[PDB]
Amino acid sequence: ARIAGINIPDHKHAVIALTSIYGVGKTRSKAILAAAGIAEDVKISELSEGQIDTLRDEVAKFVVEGDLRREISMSIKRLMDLGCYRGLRHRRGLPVRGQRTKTNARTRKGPRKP
Amino acid sequence: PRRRVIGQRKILPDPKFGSELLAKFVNILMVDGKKSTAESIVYSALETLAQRSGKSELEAFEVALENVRPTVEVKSRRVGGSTYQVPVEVRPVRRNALAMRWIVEAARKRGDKSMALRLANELSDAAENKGTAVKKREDVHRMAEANKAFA
Amino acid sequence: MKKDIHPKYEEITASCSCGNVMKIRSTVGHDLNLDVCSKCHPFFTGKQRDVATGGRVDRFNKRFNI
RNA sequence: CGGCGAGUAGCGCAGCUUGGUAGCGCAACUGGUUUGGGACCAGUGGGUCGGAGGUUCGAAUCCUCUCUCGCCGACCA
RNA sequence: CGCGGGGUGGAGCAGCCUGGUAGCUCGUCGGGCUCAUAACCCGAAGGUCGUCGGUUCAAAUCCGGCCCCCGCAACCA
RNA sequence: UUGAGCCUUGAUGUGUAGGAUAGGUGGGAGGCUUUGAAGUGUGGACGCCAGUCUGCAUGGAGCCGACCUUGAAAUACCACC
RNA sequence: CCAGGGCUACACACGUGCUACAAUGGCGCAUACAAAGAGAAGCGACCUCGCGAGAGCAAGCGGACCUCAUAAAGUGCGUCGUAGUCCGGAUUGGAGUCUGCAACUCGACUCCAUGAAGUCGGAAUCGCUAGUAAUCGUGGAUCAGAAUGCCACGGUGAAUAC
Repeated sequence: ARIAGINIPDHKHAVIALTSIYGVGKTRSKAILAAAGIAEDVKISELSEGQIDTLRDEVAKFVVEGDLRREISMSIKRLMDLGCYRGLRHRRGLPVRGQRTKTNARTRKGPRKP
Repeated sequence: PRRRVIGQRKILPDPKFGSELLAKFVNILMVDGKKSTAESIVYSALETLAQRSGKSELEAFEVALENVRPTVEVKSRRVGGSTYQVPVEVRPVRRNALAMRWIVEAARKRGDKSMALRLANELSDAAENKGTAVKKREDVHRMAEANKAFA
Repeated sequence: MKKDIHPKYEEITASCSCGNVMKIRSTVGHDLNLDVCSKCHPFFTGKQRDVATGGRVDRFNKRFNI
């Protein structure tokens, strides 16, 4: 379909198909389909048009793909221009939740190139 | 080892139909001590092969053993200077026990869906001896017969 | 135009979810069924969402509560 | 001096002829093996073509100019 | 201006005559081996044979052409 | 001793379909035999050892044409090679 | 003596682990079978509230009786269908709970969102002979809080030794 901007999976059940949107995982998607009155075991191909529309206003209640990314990136930019401790580690690129850096943190630091 | 020549174990027979040779086979298929998981695979693969083979379970199973059951294998023995490979005759208790190992490692490399489908495919095409499990047995007989000069 | 070198440019019907059913000419093939359109897009409210950036000291007053 | 011939990774050598992406060995570096070193196994990095300017869409290559170092002779009364 | 010959995985060799049934040696990888390296045995990946036409129930070999390398003997604008 | 040319009795080359050590087409579809047969014994020869052949002669006056499936016609007579 | 900071830094190298790369699995629902141990400025039912971590109320217990405490792999049924995928859970954002004078440096945990590397690992190298290896959970000490470590406990349970 085109749920909340993108959503073209098929052959998947609707709880898993809905999780393609940036902003919904397994438990938010269950909250969508419960409020839409849709069974979770249906594919998107077997969805009528009278069901796809009542998901679009249902998914519109949660901040999703478009305006979520600019929300998250501004909050990082709120920290990085604040000069705080978490913003300072966001600048250099290093783990910000207070975990070790002597041997680990390959995720923040990328590969060990030299 | 050095000293002890220990006698072997006491395997209890298979619960579906009493056979220690099938009961030894489910141990080689087992992992992490999960025997009920492995028995689920064996019975579901033996019945879906017994339909394809026509023969009933055990005789459909044991005919697929002789196509992977070897008879000679190489060992690396040193007596004079540098060491080479001598082909030795495989003792019979090991002989089918080595065959069961080659099957379940061939079925684990199989790119099918489930282990029941994988093992039944491997155990069937070994009854027509076309699988990779017989190709292990053919390639141990090639390097044994390449080294037939040592006896 | 030249003949026989262009795609089949026929008249189709486009129906959005907001109710705007419109008649266009396109090479979709027939019966395009939309979700959003010009009078369905949130260009009048949805553009202003993160423009409302929110406060920080009111969050403190939502935690001090006194 | 003239003529020819070189300059390429730390070193020694290819590629140039015949234009689009430069290899080779050693060395280096990281790991392994060993009590440790060497040796040996894996891995991996490094140059951007002496310099300058042209030609060309594009130059290590093609031209020219100096630079550096080779080789040849710079003779007859 | 003429006699016949060689061109075959990255690299080298047979099977050409007597037509069908593309094999080896090394180097690369994967095993086995060993305290480790070397060696060694098994299996595999890489070419449809310099190129263009012929016929037959089937050709990568045979039939001519055409190209490169020959090994020679030939050659008086 | 011996090539090489040459005269000539005589000799040669089953992929498979599937009886077929048969070179290409046929001419013509019957040669044949009691101026003593099919089947055989063997000395051999030949050999992808697949398979065919002939000679003291046993047997000793009958064997066998396209039929059989064949891409083909049958040293059953056959020409030139 | 005190406050604050450091012992937690981070171009990198090593050791020991944990979790993975999935279908012998994941997820959903239902359901079975342990041992050992701790507990009073402590363990904390039941009930109520909260999606949850938890909170409130609060019996009982210095304990074979009370609480921690529903063992989990298992087994049934459904789904997924070999995909970086319903695998994996790092990282990061937001919102919280608890402990404690205090959680910025620098705690654990929950919720929502995110969803990276990884598709079985070079040369090498380790452990293990039977209730062992492997795998699954539980408890304890230290401790206001803070373990994948340590020390214990049971569940399932091999292969092989010429």
